[PDB]
Amino acid sequence: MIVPVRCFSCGKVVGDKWESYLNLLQEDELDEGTALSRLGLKRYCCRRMILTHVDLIEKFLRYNPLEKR
Amino acid sequence: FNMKLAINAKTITSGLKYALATGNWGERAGVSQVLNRYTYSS
Amino acid sequence: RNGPNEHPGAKYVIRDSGDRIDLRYSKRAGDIQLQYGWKVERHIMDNDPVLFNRQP
Amino acid sequence: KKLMAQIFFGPTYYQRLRHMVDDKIHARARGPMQVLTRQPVEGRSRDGGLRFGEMERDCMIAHGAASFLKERLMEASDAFRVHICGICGLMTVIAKLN
Amino acid sequence: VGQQYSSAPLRTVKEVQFGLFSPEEVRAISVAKIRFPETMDETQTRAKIGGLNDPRLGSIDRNLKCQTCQEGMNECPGHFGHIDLAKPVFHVGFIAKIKKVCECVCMHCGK
Amino acid sequence: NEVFSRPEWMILTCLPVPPPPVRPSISFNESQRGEDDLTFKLADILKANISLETLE
Amino acid sequence: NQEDSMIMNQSSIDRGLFRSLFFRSYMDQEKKYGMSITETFEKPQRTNTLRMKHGTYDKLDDDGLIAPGVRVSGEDVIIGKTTPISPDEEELGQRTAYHSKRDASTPLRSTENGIVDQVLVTTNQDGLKFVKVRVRTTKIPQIGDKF
Amino acid sequence: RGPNLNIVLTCPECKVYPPKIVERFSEGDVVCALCGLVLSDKLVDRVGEASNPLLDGNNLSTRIGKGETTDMRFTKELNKAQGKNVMDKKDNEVQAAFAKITMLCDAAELPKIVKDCAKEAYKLCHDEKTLKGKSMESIMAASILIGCRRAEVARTFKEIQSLIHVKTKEFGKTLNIMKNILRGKSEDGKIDTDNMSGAQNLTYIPRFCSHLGLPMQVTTSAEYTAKKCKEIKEIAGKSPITIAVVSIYLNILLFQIPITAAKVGQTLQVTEGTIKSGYKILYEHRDKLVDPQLIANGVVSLDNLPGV
Amino acid sequence: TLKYICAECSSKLSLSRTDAVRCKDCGHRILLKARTKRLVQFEAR
Ligand SMILES: [Zn+2]
Ligand SMILES: [Zn+2]
Ligand SMILES: [Zn+2]
Ligand SMILES: [Zn+2]
Ligand SMILES: [Zn+2]
Repeated sequence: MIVPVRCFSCGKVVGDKWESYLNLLQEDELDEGTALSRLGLKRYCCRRMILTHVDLIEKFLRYNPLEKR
Repeated sequence: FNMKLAINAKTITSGLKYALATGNWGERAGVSQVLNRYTYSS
Repeated sequence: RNGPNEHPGAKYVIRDSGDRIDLRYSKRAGDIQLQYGWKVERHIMDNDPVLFNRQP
Repeated sequence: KKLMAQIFFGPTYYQRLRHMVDDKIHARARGPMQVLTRQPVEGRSRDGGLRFGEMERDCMIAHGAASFLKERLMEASDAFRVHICGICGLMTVIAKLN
Repeated sequence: VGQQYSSAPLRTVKEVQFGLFSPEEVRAISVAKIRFPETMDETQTRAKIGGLNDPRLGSIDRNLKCQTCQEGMNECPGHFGHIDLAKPVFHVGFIAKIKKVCECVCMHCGK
Repeated sequence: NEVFSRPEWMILTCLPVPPPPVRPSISFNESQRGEDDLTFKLADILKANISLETLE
Repeated sequence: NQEDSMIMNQSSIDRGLFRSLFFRSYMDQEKKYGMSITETFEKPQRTNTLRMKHGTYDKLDDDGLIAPGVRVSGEDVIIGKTTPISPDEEELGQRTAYHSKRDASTPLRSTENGIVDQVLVTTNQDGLKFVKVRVRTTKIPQIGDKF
Repeated sequence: RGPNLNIVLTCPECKVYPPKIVERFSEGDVVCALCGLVLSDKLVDRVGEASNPLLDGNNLSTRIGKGETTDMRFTKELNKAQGKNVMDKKDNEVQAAFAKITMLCDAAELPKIVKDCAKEAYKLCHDEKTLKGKSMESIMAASILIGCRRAEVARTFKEIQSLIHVKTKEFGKTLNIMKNILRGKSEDGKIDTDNMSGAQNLTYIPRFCSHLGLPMQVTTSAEYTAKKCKEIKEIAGKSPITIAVVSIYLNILLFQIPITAAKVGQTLQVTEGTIKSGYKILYEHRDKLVDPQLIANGVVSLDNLPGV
Repeated sequence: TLKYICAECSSKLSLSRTDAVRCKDCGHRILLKARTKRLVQFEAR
């Protein structure tokens, strides 16, 4: 749903690069591979972690909250 | 003569509800099944 | 003494009279004294023979 | 140490299926019996037992374990004591055991 | 716990002799005569005497004893009743056999 | 067989009634009572027999 | 990994490989048997309820329902319901004048456990009150799971 | 007045009476909680049919129908023979009455509980000396009204008459007789609560407002107005139907919903003159017939109520 | 009395055993029980 905190294979921290990856794709008009390389993800285990992630939390946030406060 | 008793809506309502709730297509089997929601492709 | 919650352990104790005692709810009176000819239903331990099957 | 052979290594798409061992594991030493046949109840959700079918009986017959077959069919399942008359084989003997 | 001790000798079934009940044997074996098509009395508290679930035929409850043997559900084997039919009726499983015997014997002297 | 099976016994005059164990009364929530199919058929037999007796 | 088996990385499992949420739903209704008998959601007590389950009723509230977010384990009762009984019926003794209700509660599955997620109370087409309770659990890969 | 035939489970070793007993369903055992001794083992937990011993009592019967192979002659003859039963004739009348009650309730779109209660009331009140000269239509209508009231979905006399063709005199007499019978059996052998009251005008307001298509806010305001309307002696004596209708009309004009009294009375079968007359009485106490929270929030004030 | 929340307008209500299951504000017939206010412990594994 949300970006994983750690890479499954090796344990590198990748949960702090989702916003940077999206910003590189949108504002900088960079390709996915170039953005992944620029973010410091060298091993394809982390490259797939960030490349194949699907952000379903954005869709889940479209529903009105069940409980208010 | 009372039309409310001459026409019984339960005939249509119960017939359709039964035929859809169960697979018995009367009053063939397995015409209606519970939709699979295990996954989107399913 | 180990009882039914620790392997190896026991679950029931059967006296020579045929009556069965559940070790659960029995610790209130303490450990039971065993006598010859009684039966202790104890957990299957290592090297116990068991029949292993696969259908059909 | 390096493996003598080289390993095919790469990403692959894998799926987790609905079958989990924790949802199938079940064992029974004793439990409830059905009202009709007074045999172990069916269904792992109700602490039911496993079926010792005709094929299992045939395999045990081939093995020659007559005592094991009898124990499975009697001690591990329904076992009932009835009183029969010597004149008529009918089990219509009223027994005031007390 | 197990079943209560019995003084009768313990034996093993060696032969099984099949046969058909005679009406006299049915009446003798029966412990009660069922003449009411109901199961419970007007109060729905206890089984009606002479009904289908007559207490003399046994018990299928863990809380009631059998009025015949005074034993629990796990010891009572069950006791048979009987219904005296108004007229004789054929046995559905023996109609063909009865027909063959009728064609084989005379229908006026039985020879 | 003269002793165990005569042709006259293939015709039923006295119908044995099995005990409740053969036809137990099941319960779903224990607040609703269910009766066995054998019990239903035996009740039908009794009603028909009483009707025939009263008629004849 | 012989005969169609596999070896999985325990570190990857710890980091969240092939982990899943399991939601299970239980439904219960207040049935009205005639004008005399009716069932109600309640927290049965040991002094007024007969044949109540051996589980623990500490988690129930005054309405006979567990609030969401509470943890439940095997044999725990999640929906507590009671129905009246007719007199002149004694079972295994233990039936005194104090007892006037009997339990009809819905217990959690013996082998399942988790945290109650969402409980909703409403009325069906017939106007009888019925409730739906959902329980969450986490399934982590094991040495028996299928992939 | 009969044999005991009762089994009581007690621990011989403990001797405590009453005993603490635990039913281990999973292990199929009944165990003493103090010493752990097992008292009874091998305890028990489609082949049968279910029945309700409250509407049918004890009556076991089976139908005859076609199978995978059957001849119509045998089915017809067997059904004919089964029909000519004297013992079963008595209960067939009750079964037919149940069938007609079911048809009426189903055509009325009433919940299952309503028709079940109606059948129970009919069975309880049937076969008595008091109800011997009254029409089955009146009996069924009275039973349906009693069931509707017992189910907290009480309907009105005119609403039930719209389906069952029975005049008011017979309907009321039968209803009173049935209520007396129910009270007598409740005492000798509960039955009634606050719902058994006659007026209960609060229950009608939601359905009338639904018929008129008003919003739930207007429905709640009308409920409050009707609840407070009983404090005026000049209106408390009026029929509950009129009280509810007048309250609904007052709230309709309070919220300025474009529905005229000519249509309100036409939809709820109430005279427009009666509606306006009741509005005249309630206008003198409009101040006590409006929700303080509503008037404070300002959705509407007392002003939006024309007075003649 | 116990606290519930409407399933549509998300209003907190205080319901008793006698009160009907219904939202007094909008009229919705579905209510979700309010989350328990007692802390629940979770392991970070
Ligand atoms: Zn990595
Ligand atoms: Zn004999
Ligand atoms: Zn007996
Ligand atoms: Zn004891
Ligand atoms: Zn709401």
